[PDB]
Amino acid sequence: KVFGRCELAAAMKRHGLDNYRGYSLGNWVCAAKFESNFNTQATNRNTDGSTDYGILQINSRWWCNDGRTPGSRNLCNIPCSALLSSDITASVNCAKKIVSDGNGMNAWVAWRNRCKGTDVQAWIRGCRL
Ligand SMILES: [Cl-]
Ligand SMILES: [Cl-]
Ligand SMILES: [Cl-]
Ligand SMILES: [Cl-]
Ligand SMILES: [Cl-]
Ligand SMILES: [Cl-]
Ligand SMILES: [Cl-]
Ligand SMILES: [Cl-]
Ligand code: NA
Repeated sequence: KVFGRCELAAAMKRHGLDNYRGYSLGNWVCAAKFESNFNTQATNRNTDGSTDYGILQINSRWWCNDGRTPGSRNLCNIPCSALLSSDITASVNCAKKIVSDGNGMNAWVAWRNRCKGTDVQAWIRGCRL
């Protein structure tokens, strides 16, 4: 599924991501925008052989099992395929663990490079939330 901007903001809020670990909803929408263009089916292979999955491009290196990332962990205890669902629950639950891991949303390099310190409120502006 390709989410609308306000549609995704509303799902993220429903799943308790708005201000999770102090990160406003705008931050999560911004990160999803640049990670996946809001497309739940986004996959991208990394140079190291790991793969990023879903709206927030969660990496098989640590967070999900895809059976093809040697020496990797599955800290969210999910198949990476669960992260491609039109239902964002698994992505949201796993992102909660990732953002709690010590570096906050810096875990998402695109968030650091494209969202951090910007007017992230723009990403939820006009949305009925
Ligand atoms: Cl947009
Ligand atoms: Cl915001
Ligand atoms: Cl596993
Ligand atoms: Cl693996
Ligand atoms: Cl593991
Ligand atoms: Cl699995
Ligand atoms: Cl959903
Ligand atoms: Cl933080
Ligand atoms: Na893995």
